[PDB]
Amino acid sequence: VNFNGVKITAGPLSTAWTPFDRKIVQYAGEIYNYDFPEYGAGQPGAFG
Amino acid sequence: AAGATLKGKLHVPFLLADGKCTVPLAPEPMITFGFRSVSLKLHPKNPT
Repeated sequence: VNFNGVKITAGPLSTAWTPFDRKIVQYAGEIYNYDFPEYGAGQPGAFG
Repeated sequence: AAGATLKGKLHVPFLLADGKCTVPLAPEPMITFGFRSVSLKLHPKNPT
């Protein structure tokens, strides 16, 4: 950023933490964490 | 009444008789194997 003379290189964040895992599901405005099967490994009975 | 009431005999209809009735059949289970082991994923519709 550059507003007046000073420039501010805010960065990084000191941790790579996320509450979001690699695999995520979105539904009803709510984001669940769930290990869904990939496109083809959809077993009968469950998600997929 | 007083003297002797038993005059006759009726026949009861709609008696419990035999036949055949169409009962459901469960979904096909998923059968995974293992050494001395059988793993069964079961996904019913109604209690089984």
